[PDB]
Amino acid sequence: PGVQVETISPGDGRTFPKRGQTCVVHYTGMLEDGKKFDSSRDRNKPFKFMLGKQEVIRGWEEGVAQMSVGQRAKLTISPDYAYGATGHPGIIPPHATLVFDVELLKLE
Ligand SMILES: CO[C@H]1C[C@@H](C)C/C(C)=C/[C@@H](CC(C)=O)C(=O)C[C@H](O)[C@@H](C)[C@@H](/C(C)=C/[C@@H]2CC[C@@H](O)[C@H](OC)C2)OC(=O)[C@@H]2CCCCN2C(=O)C(=O)[C@]2(O)O[C@H]1[C@@H](OC)C[C@H]2C
Ligand SMILES: [Cl-]
Ligand SMILES: [Cl-]
Ligand code: NA
Repeated sequence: PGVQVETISPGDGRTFPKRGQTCVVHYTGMLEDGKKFDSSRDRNKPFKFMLGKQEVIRGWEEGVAQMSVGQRAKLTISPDYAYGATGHPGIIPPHATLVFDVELLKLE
């Protein structure tokens, strides 16, 4: 599948992201073996995005939509729902499944 969502700690079970809302998160991005390539946590600054604008990889678009506010989850994202056969220069190899540890902090 494009994304698999595995819950680390539950959310509110009620408030799920909608178009027009700003999702505020912390994340750590890694390969399937846990090797870290990026983290907002390390910058002590949350990351913000919105649905429906093609501004995040599709695995986030579909994974975070399945999370409720407060939830922490592991999103395992297939290459086609991330950087595909190309990868990301300097950061992620070709054909890489990505794992993001994401905390959905709030909707604004
Ligand atoms: C430290 O910078 C990070 C981005 C951010 C914090 C800084 C901004 C606002 C940069 C601007 C620079 C700019 C010129 O606008 C930017 O790139 C914004 C953009 O929306 C990103 C937020 C988005 C992304 C790269 C979308 C692509 C847009 C093009 C489409 O074709 C692509 O489809 C395949 C998808 O990121 C994502 O979807 C995913 C999921 C959310 C968390 C980040 N993501 C990751 O994969 C990471 O962990 C990664 O390390 O995060 C860093 C990132 O640098 C560029 C490389 C990637 C590997
Ligand atoms: Cl935003
Ligand atoms: Cl925006
Ligand atoms: Na943008």
